Formats: sequence, C-alpha cells, structure tokens
Amino acid sequence: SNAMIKVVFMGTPDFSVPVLRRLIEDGYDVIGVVTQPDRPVGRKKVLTPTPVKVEAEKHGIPVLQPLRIREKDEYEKVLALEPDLIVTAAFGQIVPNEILEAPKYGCINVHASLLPELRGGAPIHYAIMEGKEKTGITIMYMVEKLDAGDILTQVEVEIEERETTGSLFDKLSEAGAHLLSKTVPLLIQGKLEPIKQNEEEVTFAYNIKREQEKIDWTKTGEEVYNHIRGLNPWPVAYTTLAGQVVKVWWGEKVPVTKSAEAGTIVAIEEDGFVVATGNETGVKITELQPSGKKRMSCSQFLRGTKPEIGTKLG
Repeated sequence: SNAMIKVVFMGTPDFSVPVLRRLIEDGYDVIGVVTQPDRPVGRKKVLTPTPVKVEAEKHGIPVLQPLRIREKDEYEKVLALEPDLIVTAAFGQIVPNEILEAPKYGCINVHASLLPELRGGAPIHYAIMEGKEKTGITIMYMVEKLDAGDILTQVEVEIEERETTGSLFDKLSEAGAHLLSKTVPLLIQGKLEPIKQNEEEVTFAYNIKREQEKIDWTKTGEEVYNHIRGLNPWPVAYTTLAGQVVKVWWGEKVPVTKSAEAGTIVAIEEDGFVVATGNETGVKITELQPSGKKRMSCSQFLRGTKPEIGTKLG
C-alpha cells in the first residue's frame, strides 16, 4: 500500500517467506525482520540461514535473531525500530506484551487454521488427519494467550483428495500472503471488525508426539489414509513389519472383500501389499521406509522382503 507504513516482520520457515515477500512487493516499508536462530536442516542436519533470513537479506533488510525475544535487551531492539505494524507468520517465540502494545496498528498473525479451530503448532497436520472438509488461513491480533486474539480476516482453502501436509503448506502459505495483502489496508483504514473467538468452539492442534505418528490400524481405512498423508512429508507415520519400525509414506484406499482383523496383510499386488483395517476400507501401502533404510516404493520392498498374507502389522 504505502511506503509510509513502517513494518517489522517475524517468521522463520518457508511458510513465512511468501508472507514477507508479499509485504515487500506491496510497497510497505519493512524496516526489520525477526527470525529464529539458524537450526540444522536436511538429511545431513546442516546449519542454514532460516528461509526468512535468506529472503530478508536478499533485500538488505536487517535481521534480528534473538534466542528469546521476550527478553529486555532483545525486544528493545525491536522497540527502537518504531514499527507502525508488526506481522508474524510461523514465528516460534513468545512475543512480549511490550512489543505487543508497541505498534500503532497492532501486532497481527497469519495463522494456518480457521480459528477458533486448531489453535497451536500443527493445524495443517491436524486438519488433514481429522479429515477436515476445508481448512484455511486466519489473520488475527496477537495477545498473551496463544492464538486467542480477536480475528480480523479469514479465507477458506479446500483439502483435495491426494493432499499431503507438505502440499497444503504451500497452498495455505500462498493464500496467507494474499489474504494479508488484502487485509493490511483494510486494517489500517479501520474497515476491519475484530471478532472475538468463541471459547466453546476452540480446538487445539497440539504438536505431534511420536506416539501420535503410530498408525492406528483399528480405525477406518479412510482415517488411516488421512493419517498417512496428514503426516507426509514431515514427520511421517509409522508401523511395524517383521519387527522393524516402518515409516509409511503413502497408501491407497482399496476394497477388502473378506473382512479380517485390522493390521493383517490381506493382499499382495505389483506396487504394494494391502493391509486390513477396522472397516470395509483397506489400505494398500505403496510407499514406505523401514528403519535404517532409505524411503522406497513398496514395489522395491516387496522384492526384498515379501511379507506373506496373514501377518499382522503393529
């Protein structure tokens, strides 16, 4: 909108990059960027400038990377910049009341769920895994309590049949940067009406513990399918075969003709073996990663293991 608007952006991963980029391309005066310290990435676990740090330094925007922004010395740096608006996206630090109460047009967050649903760290994983009809982006005010601030704007994004969590990440990120661009002028011009969240309707998308990665074969084949794709490609669901913990990357929903006990390998095909579930919908594992081995298609796995029918997983 205007170069008259000083903006500070706070974000770390790739999710936040389109948000920051769109802010810049919009013409806003981005005076500073706050990102997390650089953390190891990849198979090799290499230390790497955060995706936001990289994008920011392409423009020559100063990057603050405090261990904890909630500390005086660190947040005073931010207070010094005197931003008129603070935007955050996927910023995993506690923003102090001092910073919150500071800017003229408030501190706004771009959140990857339709609040008050799926507050917290893993709303994208949760939406898919819960077999959500549609998810979206919420842009709301930042307060003390996590994701509990008044809602400014929202947008809906459909979850397609073959969506992975990683693919919805890009979709929600792209839709977030857009909604923000459409939001900021409306916000500043007072055309926006903050909607207090209904605490009755609040659900928390808590961070995925390893015990939640474990495939529950007892559930419907429809649920196991959304469980597998909802954890793809981070942090990936797992099960057990021949004693090995096997990361299950992908599975297809296929009919099982004779209803058997869940977890049982009922059918063997060319591209994978079929496993029984809690209902009429079976799950054919086509892509998997046994412990200590690289990710592979079940086609290659089958050639080397051949788990015979009747064997149970888990």
